[PDB]
Amino acid sequence: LVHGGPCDKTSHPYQAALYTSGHLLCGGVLIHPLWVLTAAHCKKPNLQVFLGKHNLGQQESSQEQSSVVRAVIHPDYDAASHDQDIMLLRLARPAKLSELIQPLPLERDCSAQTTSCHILGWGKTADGDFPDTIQCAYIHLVSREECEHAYPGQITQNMLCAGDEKYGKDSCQGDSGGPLVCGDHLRGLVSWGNIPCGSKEKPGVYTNVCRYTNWIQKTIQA
Repeated sequence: LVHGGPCDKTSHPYQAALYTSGHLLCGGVLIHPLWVLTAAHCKKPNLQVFLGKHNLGQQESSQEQSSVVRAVIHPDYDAASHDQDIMLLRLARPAKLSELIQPLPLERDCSAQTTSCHILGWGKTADGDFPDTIQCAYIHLVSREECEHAYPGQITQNMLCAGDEKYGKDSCQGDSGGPLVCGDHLRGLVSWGNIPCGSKEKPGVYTNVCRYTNWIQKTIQA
């Protein structure tokens, strides 16, 4: 993510790192000891999940690694439009919760009043490189009508937009599937956005997690 800075060590216990072939692919969000939520476009064979991470290159006492035994892509995911960009990853064993590994509760209210949010991830930073330390930035939700104005014909009710008019703080490549946290609830998942990354003019676009309460509950409880 661009124009942010390193997160506080204790402030992101729900952040997941998704790896393939030993390298970062995407972010994700622990929402249940057995399940990580992420973007459908992060689907690849052989996903590996790391919980409790802060610095990717360090072997950290708090980290847990888990293979993914099932990846449930939303049935209505449309890769071409990025609509319904959400997927559930079943962990091979329940995460062992701690101060540094905790689920994040979902925002169930699509009309929730908190409009200032945090985004987090190990995606590309403003220098064009990938960071070792997880990055954080504070941004603000943008109305449907304003975001539709930025991306005509491309925004659905399953998307939520957020950005920063002053510095352009924004998610970027490698942040997909990571969390947009508003009022200490999961409000969105990093999905897509402008090229170059940077939200001064066009906001970042996030999967609208409040729309997926029923499917998530059904999938976890099966």
